[PDB]
Amino acid sequence: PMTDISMGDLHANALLFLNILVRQGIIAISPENYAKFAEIYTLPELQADYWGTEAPVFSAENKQERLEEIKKQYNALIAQIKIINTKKLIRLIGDELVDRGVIDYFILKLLQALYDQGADFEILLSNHGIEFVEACELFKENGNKLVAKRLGNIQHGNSFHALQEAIAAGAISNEEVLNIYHQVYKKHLKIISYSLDPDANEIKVFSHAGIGLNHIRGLARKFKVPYSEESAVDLAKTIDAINKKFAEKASSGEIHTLYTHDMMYRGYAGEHLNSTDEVVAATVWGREYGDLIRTSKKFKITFIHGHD
Repeated sequence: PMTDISMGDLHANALLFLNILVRQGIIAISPENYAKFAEIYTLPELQADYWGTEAPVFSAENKQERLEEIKKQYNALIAQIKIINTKKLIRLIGDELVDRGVIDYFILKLLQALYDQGADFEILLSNHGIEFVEACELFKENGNKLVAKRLGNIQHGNSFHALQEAIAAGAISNEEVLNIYHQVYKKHLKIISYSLDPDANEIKVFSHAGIGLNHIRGLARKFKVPYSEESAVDLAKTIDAINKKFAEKASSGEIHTLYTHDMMYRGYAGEHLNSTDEVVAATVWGREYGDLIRTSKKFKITFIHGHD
């Protein structure tokens, strides 16, 4: 009923996420419940780098009790949030999980409420989000635990560490997290996305990091779909095909097969990722994939992405 919502990198800040959803007319929440939400979000016992590296709650003898009381009240607030706009599209440019914010549980519950009440949203694949994907996809492999040791070496994921510790303390269940992963999170994931104006032969391409047409061509090759750039409409059709193949990988629990960990170390380090098999790593890290192509004579394009 207005322009698409495009959110910057949230860094797992659930209150920032809430604020945008309220200010953009997606959700209604009372002022008193908003204040309760902000209070829970900034509880000293949940803040890392406050009295130690760890949030105080995780060194407390009664950590389970503390976390249970926070969790039940948090979920009571979620249950009082109403989605009031199901037509406005919400695009998350990424970093909604596994990042500097307090705990991934908070944004996971928000995503679940958005989905359950019919909001339209999409999540652009990021290096942070990919660690959550891998942890969930390899849950059984890792002995029924959410872990991602090698990916955790290249980025700070306080909010995911807090999730792991809360699960270890018995306050949050693997089954709840995994249900949200499979039922909510993974089917709203896109590698790249777009807004298309067919009459103007113009397209806006959205991605977590800086890419060009060369990345999209590499992705079409990686997923074995035809690449066409004969028009803005044709490029949109190509992007649809790329995301359809990606969703099949999401469904089979095989997103983690689209990269190797050496690609992610070199991605973090800032290197070129020019080999065809590295194109997913090159896209999420915004690294060189051959010559960067940002103009076509056959249509107008603007690229929209986050920064670092």
